[PDB]
Amino acid sequence: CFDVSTIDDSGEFKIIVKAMETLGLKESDQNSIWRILAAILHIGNITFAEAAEQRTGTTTVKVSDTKSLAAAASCLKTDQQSLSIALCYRSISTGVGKRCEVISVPMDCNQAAYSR
Amino acid sequence: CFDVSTIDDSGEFKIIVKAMETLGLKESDQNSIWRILAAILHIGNITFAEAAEQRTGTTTVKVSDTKSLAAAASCLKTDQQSLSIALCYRSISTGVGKRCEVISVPMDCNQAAYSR
Amino acid sequence: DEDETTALVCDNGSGLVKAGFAGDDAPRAVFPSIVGRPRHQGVMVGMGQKDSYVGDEAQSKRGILTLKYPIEHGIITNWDDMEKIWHHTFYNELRVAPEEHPTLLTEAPLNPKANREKMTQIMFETFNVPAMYVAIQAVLSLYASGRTTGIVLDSGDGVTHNVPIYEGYALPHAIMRLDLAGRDLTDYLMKILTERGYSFVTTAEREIVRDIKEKLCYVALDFENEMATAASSSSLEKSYELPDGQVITIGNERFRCPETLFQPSFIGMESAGIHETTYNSIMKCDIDIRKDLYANNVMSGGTTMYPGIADRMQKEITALAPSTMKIKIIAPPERKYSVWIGGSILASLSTFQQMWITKQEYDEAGPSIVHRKCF
Amino acid sequence: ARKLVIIESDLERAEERAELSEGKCAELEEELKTVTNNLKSLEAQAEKYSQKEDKYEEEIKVLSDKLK
Amino acid sequence: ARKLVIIESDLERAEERAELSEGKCAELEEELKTVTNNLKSLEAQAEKYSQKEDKYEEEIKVLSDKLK
Amino acid sequence: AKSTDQTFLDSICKQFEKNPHLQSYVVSKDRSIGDTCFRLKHYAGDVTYDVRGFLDKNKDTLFGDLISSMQSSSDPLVQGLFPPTRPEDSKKRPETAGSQFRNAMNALITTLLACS
Ligand SMILES: Nc1ncnc2c1ncn2[C@@H]1O[C@H](COP(=O)(O)OP(=O)(O)O)[C@@H](O)[C@H]1O
Ligand SMILES: [Ca+2]
Repeated sequence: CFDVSTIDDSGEFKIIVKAMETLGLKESDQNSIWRILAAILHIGNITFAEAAEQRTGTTTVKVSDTKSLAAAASCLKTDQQSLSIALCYRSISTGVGKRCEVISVPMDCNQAAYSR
Repeated sequence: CFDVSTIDDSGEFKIIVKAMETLGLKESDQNSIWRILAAILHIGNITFAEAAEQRTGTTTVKVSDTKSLAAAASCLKTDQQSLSIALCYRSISTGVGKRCEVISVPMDCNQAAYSR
Repeated sequence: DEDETTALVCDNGSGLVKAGFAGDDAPRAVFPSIVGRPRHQGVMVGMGQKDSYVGDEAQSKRGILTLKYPIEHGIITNWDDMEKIWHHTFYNELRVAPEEHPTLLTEAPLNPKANREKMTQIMFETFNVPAMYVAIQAVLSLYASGRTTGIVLDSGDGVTHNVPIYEGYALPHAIMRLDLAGRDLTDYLMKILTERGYSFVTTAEREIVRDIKEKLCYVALDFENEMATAASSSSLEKSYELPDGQVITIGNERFRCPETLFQPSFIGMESAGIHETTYNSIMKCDIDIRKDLYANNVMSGGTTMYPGIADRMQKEITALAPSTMKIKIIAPPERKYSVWIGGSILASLSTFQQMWITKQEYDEAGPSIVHRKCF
Repeated sequence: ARKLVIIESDLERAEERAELSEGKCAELEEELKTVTNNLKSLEAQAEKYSQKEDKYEEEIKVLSDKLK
Repeated sequence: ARKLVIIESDLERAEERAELSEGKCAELEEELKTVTNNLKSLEAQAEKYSQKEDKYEEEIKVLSDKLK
Repeated sequence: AKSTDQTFLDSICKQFEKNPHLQSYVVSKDRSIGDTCFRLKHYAGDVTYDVRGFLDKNKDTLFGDLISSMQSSSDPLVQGLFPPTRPEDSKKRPETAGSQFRNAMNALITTLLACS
């Protein structure tokens, strides 16, 4: 669902803004807060177009909608490439001396959506 | 019987048409309704020319007048062949997983005309 | 409620457990009568194994299972496991409790007296069942098929019954019980397969025989004439790529095992074919009661579904038998489920009340209420 | 550094050719599943028809004898 | 240099699965044509068997009448 | 990972249904209990639950590999979501967030039973 019959969000905002300023959250601070949520929204526009690389059972993960995927990495201010390689492919090798990453291999979609 | 001495259907039609339009059944809708009855009429021109395949007691069902039989399947917009195989020969095998049809064998005429 | 009471229709044997919802025509819920353990040890922790695996759940994953068979055509090796077989019927498939609706079962004629009370005790004196009954196998198919005057030979998988019922029940007998159907053929194939480097030993794969059987196996029109025809590789050899990984061009393996039916000599019994015993049972009846029997023969069961079963009977009988009336064999569309078509009937009838057993009726006559009411 | 750019040019080519093949391969397998289903279906009917004519000719042979 | 190996290795995996898929896909495509031809052939025979047993049907019937 | 919700539900009915305050459709002969549902007695009232989610919903486990990529961010906002390692909540770190829930509520009662 999205819309609620009892709550009026559109008309409540400008009323909340006064309450936002009551505490001490000026527009300057408001904008800073909206970015955090925008980051979450950018993550929300990121799913996995079930990569059909594998032919039968298991399956890899590939992002056809790069527009949405790039939008997140753009606002997260991180390497889009490393982000896709590090997440889609988990790294493990922490021998006290403290890790050597990148070694991995793709996994099913359920686990991908789960880790997501 | 067919004709009635007290009722005049031929002269009543054009009078009913006005009543048909009174509610909201325009000619466009009228034609759509006549098809449903036409389907029933096509079923009405379908009997079973007692197939003389069996030599004595029991008997199968075969349609010599394919013209009439085809007319129905034509307006019903279904496979004439499957229609003859599925009806003349009943299917049963619904094991929850939900059925595997086609297994059957012919039956007497009385049951055929009854199921009809 | 209102105009709805809901009555279950069940018919168990040695091959399938046929069941449905209420007032149905054909069996809805069906599953193999199996219940084994884990020879393997369940991973034990990746589930405290238990559930022998049953229903369309055990047959799906056989291999691992140690399938044990309780009901070998009549005799029950053990009644303790039966409790966990009926725990799958009403609950898993039907999704209804036995403490709500009546129940209907089948009766194999001439069944051990101890079995009557044993079965009834499992319901009434444990799992509350308001009302139930155990109708007699064959008689049901008679009415559904629409026959008044017939000689019924109902044979699904368990045992063979030559029931000349065509007007009434409980007369001298003219009925027989033979352990030569279905599962008997399933065990015979593996025996002869050994002559061609094939050996389906245990039960798990023994079930596969049944699968391969009902898709090619047939009965020779005439073994003697088809012997010279064996030279031809068109009507005999039939390729069958086993869905596991093996090609078996069965040719003379299809009509060798079913031959056991007409030839009990292949299983060590003086008993003759099913067309000799037919004479044996008919001759013990009235003399002016035969002419109508030959006129109409009722052949029901899955054994009559095999290609080349009805035509052969019209060849051997006419040879040495009264030759005056028309000879005709009746084989309904689905002559196997003919029992369930008639089983659903009696369950949906109201006159059926003056026959079944009611909750209170049991306590009024004790455990002998069964043989006091039915017979 | 230059070789790192060249090696990528050949990677995308093999990925597409494999995906394009898998797309048709799956379609052919699905088609085969449908054809093989009707194949054995027609074979069953063909065997049945063959069984019918055999019984017919046998009965007809008898009718001819009785007719004479 | 290490990144190069990673991508270069992927090229080997991509090239391997491509030639393997295309190889089997081509074999499958060719097989479908053979199976399809067999379907059309068997279907034709079944049609001839169906129309034949239907001819014996009207034949065994008229003979039964003449016999009566 | 393979023991789905359904398998876990089975571990409850067998291990228990003997200890007070629990029922189902198998042990308790009552049609009111669906085959895909189970009964659970509270301090008084009775409630029937569904087994949808359970595992993946409760687990919420996120190990380094995926987190590490975010912790090493230069942006003050992103790294802000990952404070300088355990703020007054250290103990051991890796052991799912579902089990961590129990710990959060247990730490709550512990400080409730030490005051007036
Ligand atoms: N079309 C068929 N042709 C030959 N055998 C069949 C066919 N359909 C079912 N069967 C067989 O019939 C048997 C089941 O018949 P059924 O009457 O239900 O037995 P039971 O009542 O003894 O459990 C199984 O061995 C099955 O393989
Ligand atoms: Ca039967």
